[PDB]
Amino acid sequence: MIIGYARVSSLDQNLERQLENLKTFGAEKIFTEKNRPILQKALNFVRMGDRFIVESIDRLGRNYNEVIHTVNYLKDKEVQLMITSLPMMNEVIGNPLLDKFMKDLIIQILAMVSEQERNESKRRQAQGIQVAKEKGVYKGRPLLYSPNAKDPQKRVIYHRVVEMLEEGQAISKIAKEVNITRQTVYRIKHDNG
Amino acid sequence: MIIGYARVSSLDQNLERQLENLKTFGAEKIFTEKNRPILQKALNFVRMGDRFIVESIDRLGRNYNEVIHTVNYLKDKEVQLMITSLPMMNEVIGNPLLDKFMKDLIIQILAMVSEQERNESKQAQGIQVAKEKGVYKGRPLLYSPNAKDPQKRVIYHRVVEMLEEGQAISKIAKEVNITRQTVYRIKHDNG
Amino acid sequence: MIIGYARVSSLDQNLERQLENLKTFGAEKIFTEKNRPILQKALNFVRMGDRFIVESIDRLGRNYNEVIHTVNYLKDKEVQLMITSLPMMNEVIGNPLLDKFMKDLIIQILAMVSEQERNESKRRQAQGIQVAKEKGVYKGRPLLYSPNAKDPQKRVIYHRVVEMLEEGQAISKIAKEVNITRQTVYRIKHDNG
Amino acid sequence: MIIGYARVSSLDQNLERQLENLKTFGAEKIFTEKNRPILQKALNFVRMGDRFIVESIDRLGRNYNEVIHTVNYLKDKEVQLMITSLPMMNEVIGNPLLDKFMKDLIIQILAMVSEQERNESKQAQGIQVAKEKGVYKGRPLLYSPNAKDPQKRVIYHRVVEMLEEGQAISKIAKEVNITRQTVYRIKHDNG
DNA sequence: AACGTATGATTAGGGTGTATATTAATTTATA
DNA sequence: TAAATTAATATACACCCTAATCATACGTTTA
DNA sequence: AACGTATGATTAGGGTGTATATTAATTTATA
DNA sequence: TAAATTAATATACACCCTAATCATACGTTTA
Repeated sequence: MIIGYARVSSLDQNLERQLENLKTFGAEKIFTEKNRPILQKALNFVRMGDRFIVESIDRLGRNYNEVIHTVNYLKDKEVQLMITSLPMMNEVIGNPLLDKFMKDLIIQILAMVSEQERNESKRRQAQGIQVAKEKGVYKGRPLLYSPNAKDPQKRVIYHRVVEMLEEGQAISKIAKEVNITRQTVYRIKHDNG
Repeated sequence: MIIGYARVSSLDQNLERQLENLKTFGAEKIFTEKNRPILQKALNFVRMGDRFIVESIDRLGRNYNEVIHTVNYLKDKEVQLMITSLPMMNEVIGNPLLDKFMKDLIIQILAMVSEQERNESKQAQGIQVAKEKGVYKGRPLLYSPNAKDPQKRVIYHRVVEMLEEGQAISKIAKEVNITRQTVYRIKHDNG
Repeated sequence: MIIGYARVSSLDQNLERQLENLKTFGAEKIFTEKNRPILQKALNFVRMGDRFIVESIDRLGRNYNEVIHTVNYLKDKEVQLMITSLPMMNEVIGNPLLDKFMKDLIIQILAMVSEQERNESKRRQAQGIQVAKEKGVYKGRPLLYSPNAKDPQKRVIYHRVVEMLEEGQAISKIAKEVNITRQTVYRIKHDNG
Repeated sequence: MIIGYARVSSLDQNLERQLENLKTFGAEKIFTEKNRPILQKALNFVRMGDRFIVESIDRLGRNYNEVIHTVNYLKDKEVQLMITSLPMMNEVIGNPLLDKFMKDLIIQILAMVSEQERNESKQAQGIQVAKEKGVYKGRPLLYSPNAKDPQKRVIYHRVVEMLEEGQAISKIAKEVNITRQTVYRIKHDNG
């Protein structure tokens, strides 16, 4: 049993035409939406063997995700899905594959879209990083002990290290006195000049 | 003639694999994107009878509306479109009648999604017919040439200069005591 | 009528002795504190002509400020105040004029004390400033436009001024362009080197 | 012999006025404080029979207990004490019986006030018989020699050094990323 | 018009104290 | 553990110092 | 013992995006 | 005034980059 479903788009307020359209494709019974509850009602009405007709994909849901649900539904209840606006929906519909086909493809595409958004986050991040990484921004860790250094205290330490170098102290002593690695002290040394 | 087209996603930098996968589907000749000009080149290369292969919808355009253009292009030049991840496309392929259909469908689905994502984040284009055709509403730019306080003006410029100089956002912000979000704003706006 | 008032100090818990002591000076009726409400009671009891006896100043209040109140009270109701611990206290109040006296002096002193704490604030402050002012710390206003300068933006401005100087632009133009005084620009000039 | 003693209060820097104000009461010889050593000097100068003049109680000591000492001293050496802002004292100094009395009284009043102000703010002296005669309670000094983290030790010292060098508190704080109160703590503790 | 140079006011960057509610680190009582 | 106890920190309130700047003005020299 | 010099791990100072509740500044509707 | 509307700011959440440092070890040279 052929079933239609219409719902006036706020940009396309005409109804009647839409209706006629539907019948023009066989719509025997037609639900009309005044949350879209009617829709659900219609979907519950149809069953294996019937054909559900609508003018355009978007009439199957307020957002893509929902469309998926809708289509899925029909797919399981094994109801033919027919969409008016599609050129040649007519000659093709008679193809043994087209149904299963159209249904799946729609789902796919759509899903391939959601998991594009669920990553819009990182994507733009990774996108930005890369751009930067190209500009030569990421430069590892900056000196932890040296003037300018973030933490003012380390600045103090840095200086004392130096002072202790001019004072001619011994590396080992410097290290222990400032709780630093020898290597590090050396770095401060061959760095000072 | 089977033709592939690859372009490394910033999140998926591997290339080689992508390549092989293309060949795995028949790609004889393969164009690689290093604006996406290569793409346009590949599209011009193909012609009635060939098959254009790609890994995923998005490789056909930076934004959906471009994809539409792409797909539409192929549809008219009558080139088979094949997407590595919507494998079933394989079937219908080879029956000139159904091929159109797919494209046609692919289009509608996308064209639709182009709203559900376009009617959500509403806009630096309304500042060319409201501020360039009258007087703009809301607070005025604090940092930009013209700006009331001359010093801000100076700052604005330095921000820019530092952008061309390719400096990092964070550094700019701190150097000018501004928010990143603001520097951003100065960025998008410059153009 | 001679009236005494006792209240055991937590450091001096003996009572009885204190009592005797009071009587030893004439206490006919004696109030004993077990907020110090009894005290207020006793104070209300006395009247012009009576003598209020206590062992020590502090028995007149929980803090100096209160003692003042107490004493002031007695002074107005014209009640003789006597304090035991004072050497020659009798020899003293055996004169009628040494009453007015003691009362006033106490008040004075005490007041001259509160008005010492009332300023303990500014005192230590002014005290500290001075020390510093001596150490040569206070150094006026530091440069507003120059590298290092507090506000990063002005730092930016400073530089641009310079740049515009090397670029050989004119003072006046610099000034207007950076919303600064000529004098100031000159300062930046006659400074750079 | 009438003797005065002046010392400019940091809140009342005028000197000269204070001086005359002393002479206005008879001050023949006047000692001026530039620890208060002059004061002690003046006190040693006076002899039974003389009168010691000062503007206000507080000029007799840095803290109350010292005043007591001062007053007591004068009381024994039998020197008249006369305080400028408690003018009514003049009415009586003549007679030595009322003189003692006043002092005696002045003492009690003060001795008293010495509690109402001593039993309120409850101490860097209990760290010489608890931490220098056992083990100290509470958190350990974070900045001080001995301190666990060696770097902290280094900082501590620099704070000190900067104190002797006579630097300003605020600067010290910022330079060592410490709180002012903390720097204070290091100050009072040093000695 | 810019430049060069003054002069009295206002000022922003720096200072001096004090005090309280929190969050550390330790030793020392319970349960 | 759960106290008890003392160090730091984070914040506020209150108000002090003083050379840079600002606002101004006024001859003189460059455009 | 220090010095001189390596080598693999961990890391702290720097980065990249995004998003929300507030507090600015303006123009533009009311009442 | 009271909206309405757009700029900045102040903060958080999420997670990426990478040369200094740390921890280590191991011959060699100074005390």
